[PDB]
Amino acid sequence: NLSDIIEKETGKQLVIQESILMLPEEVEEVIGNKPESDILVHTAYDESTDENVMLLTSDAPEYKPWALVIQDSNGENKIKML
Amino acid sequence: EYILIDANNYHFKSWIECFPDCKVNLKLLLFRPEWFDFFKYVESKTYFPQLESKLSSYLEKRQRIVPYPELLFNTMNVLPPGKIKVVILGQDPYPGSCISGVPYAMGCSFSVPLNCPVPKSLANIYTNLIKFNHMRKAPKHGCLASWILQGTFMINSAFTTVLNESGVHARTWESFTADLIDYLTDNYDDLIFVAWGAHAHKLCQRVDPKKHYIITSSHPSPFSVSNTMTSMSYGPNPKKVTYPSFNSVDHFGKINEHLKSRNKKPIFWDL
Repeated sequence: NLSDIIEKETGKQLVIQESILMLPEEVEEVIGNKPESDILVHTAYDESTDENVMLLTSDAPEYKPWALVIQDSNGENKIKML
Repeated sequence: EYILIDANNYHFKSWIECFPDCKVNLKLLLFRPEWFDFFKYVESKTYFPQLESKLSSYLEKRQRIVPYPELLFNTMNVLPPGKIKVVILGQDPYPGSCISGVPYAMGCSFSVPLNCPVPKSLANIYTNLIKFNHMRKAPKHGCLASWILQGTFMINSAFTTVLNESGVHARTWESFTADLIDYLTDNYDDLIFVAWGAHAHKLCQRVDPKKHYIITSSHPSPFSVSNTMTSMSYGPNPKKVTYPSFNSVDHFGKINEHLKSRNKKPIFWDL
């Protein structure tokens, strides 16, 4: 379902290359708002706009979405909560 | 042969192809003999039959497990625990694949077979190598066999995941990986462990800072290559300590200088 959220939210047809389970305090420094769980960060890439797309969900098996971060070349990233 | 993999020439037995009965064995998958002493060890343990049982139950279900078995325990099957130098830990294997059906997962961390896309963690690694004069042109591929051979022990803290699903087999492979790391830190000596991210850090608390050298930073994922990582210390008396960001550390330029400072044939990284 993860590949589909990103399309609904951005129109980008993309697949998950990799993912990392990070910790709440470790997210709060990047997003500004602290999650209520571990956060799987799922990573994908768009060579059309050359930018990193990355979905922040709860940990397995629930995969409850939490946020969406879209980061350009220079490395600043737009944050949309979900 | 098993590490120099070309996805265009990718002809490996599947799980069910290598385990026609649902019952899964692990003695088969482990080739290099210099591991049996550990391996036989973990057979004496209790989680081990339950582990093969969980794996079987996944094939009973019937999951599309990756990496394929003949590449599971790969780094082990090509690094004898004696001619090892660096231990780099991956959290969870590459879950994706290719339209060809080849999994990114080649049974080791951060490495993908040839003619296969280079994920951005590995690309940010290449960026680092270039930044610190260890490489001129970032390669077109992500086959890290030339690193494994020279003694870089790259493994995933969870050896299996189900295809396209991420972080599914943690509490299954924890008991295996912890014993592996304990075996390494206890029996062997002057290894170099590299902590990329919080999870590998958690796993490097199990290590003996009197014996081994530990590089520590944030993770090469684009979410973190530029972010510090605040966690704890290594020693018995912990303090709240902030470790630097992946792009601010000479990860590979510390390994070689330490190995030379212990009179050890260094690691040629470039490709």
